[PDB]
Amino acid sequence: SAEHVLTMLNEHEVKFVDLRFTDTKGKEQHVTIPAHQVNAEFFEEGKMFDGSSIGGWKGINESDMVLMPDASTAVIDPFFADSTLIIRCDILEPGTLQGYDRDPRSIAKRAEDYLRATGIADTVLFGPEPEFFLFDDIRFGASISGSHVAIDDIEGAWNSSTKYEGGNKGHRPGVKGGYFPVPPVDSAQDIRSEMCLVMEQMGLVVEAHHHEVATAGQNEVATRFNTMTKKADE
Amino acid sequence: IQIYKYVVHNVAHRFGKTATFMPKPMFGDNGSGMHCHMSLAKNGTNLFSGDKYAGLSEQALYYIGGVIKHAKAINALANPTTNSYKRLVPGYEAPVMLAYSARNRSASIRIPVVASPKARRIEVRFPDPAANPYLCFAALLMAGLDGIKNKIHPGEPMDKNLYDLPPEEAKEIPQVAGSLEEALNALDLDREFLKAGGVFTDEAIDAYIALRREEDDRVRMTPHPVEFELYYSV
Ligand SMILES: Nc1ncnc2c1ncn2[C@@H]1O[C@H](COP(=O)(O)OP(=O)(O)O)[C@@H](O)[C@H]1O
Ligand SMILES: [Mn+2]
Ligand SMILES: [Mn+2]
Repeated sequence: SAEHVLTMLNEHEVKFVDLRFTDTKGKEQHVTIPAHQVNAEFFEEGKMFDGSSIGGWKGINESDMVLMPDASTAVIDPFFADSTLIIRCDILEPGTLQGYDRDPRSIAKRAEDYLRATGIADTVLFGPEPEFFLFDDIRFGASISGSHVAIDDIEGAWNSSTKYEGGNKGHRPGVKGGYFPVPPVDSAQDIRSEMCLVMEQMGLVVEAHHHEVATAGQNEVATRFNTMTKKADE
Repeated sequence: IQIYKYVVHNVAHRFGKTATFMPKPMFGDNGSGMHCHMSLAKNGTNLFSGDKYAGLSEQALYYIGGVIKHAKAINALANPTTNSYKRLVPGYEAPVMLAYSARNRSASIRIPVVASPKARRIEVRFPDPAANPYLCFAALLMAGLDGIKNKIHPGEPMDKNLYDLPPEEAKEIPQVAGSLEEALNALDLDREFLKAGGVFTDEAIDAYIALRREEDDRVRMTPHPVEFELYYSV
């Protein structure tokens, strides 16, 4: 519903609309337009943008493409300072308005279509469990004379010997010893929950959260499955 | 040995270094051992060469039997420090299995394979450089002699493998003491072979044991850095 969107704009006194999409590598991208640029046209014909700018997309001759807002994805950004509404978009070929061969979201939609077409089933269910790390300092580089990477976190077992300004309080998860020691060994309870609350404010449904195995901040937020394309969005 | 240590210590000092004969200064790399090659002789002939195993005399075998019978007590002199036992740990090349062989370097007693019968001898591998020359060598002898006087047969040579796999019959064959206290206690109980000939007196033995128990206590009573890693967050 494009009308639901126009009411969310007034209800939250939205000043901007953040148009989002994903590139081939999987990285979410965005561009912003003032809320006042959202009209009837916007939904039926989308907005134009340069294709040649994204890696692995259009080359030298056929740069221009279409950003098609998917009104079902509207959700408020919980971090931006000024009220802004996020709207995920698909990348369509201009004129034909088909769905770019290289647009990963279009590809995923095509795959859900083909599922229904073969008649094998009518919906696919995906429940991915992404894990991640939370650090304090990450440094790296590479040049002709060398290269390096340095990781640092207050939980890192290696910091058992580190001198700290206000003293080393030393309750850290040892190597492979992160699976569930209660705080203070686990330093990320408050943060894992904020992530949960915020994820839900954004439409996700959280099932659980916990510290993972590795020292130095491995963590996990488990979310409820959903239909394939909606889950990738999630 | 005393001169040897003196030269090592002082040449090192003169070169701007510092030398140590401690048996295991570092966890994770080789310790320092002091293998002892031994053989007996009379009127210029080597009493250890013969037709038995690997070119040995039956006298050599009784000697070996003696060393094996009194190993734990010899340990109190040949491995007189708590540190000594950080070298003698279930490792692959750890000279801890009380057995002989000309190949199996799991065996604390190697039989050098040499051509000239004039050079036939045994190599007791578990001693470390912290050992008192005098007392260590003496205890090795007395154990050997008691092995002879009482025709203590060695049993058969171990040519299989060390402490790990084996692990078949739980591989509980003879082994050297696993701690200084254990070795001191063995020396306490198994002192007869040393008192033979009035070589070692009870007073001497008891005094030695008392000196080392005081050392053993410092280590047993002082918290170890690793204990913090293991139990601070208990
Ligand atoms: N068809 C399905 N029915 C029920 N749950 C499903 C289905 N398909 C996927 N799931 C997903 O199983 C995942 C959750 O549980 P989790 O405790 O993280 O398991 P694990 O111990 O394997 O990491 C969620 O992503 C859940 O929604
Ligand atoms: Mn997990
Ligand atoms: Mn040797």
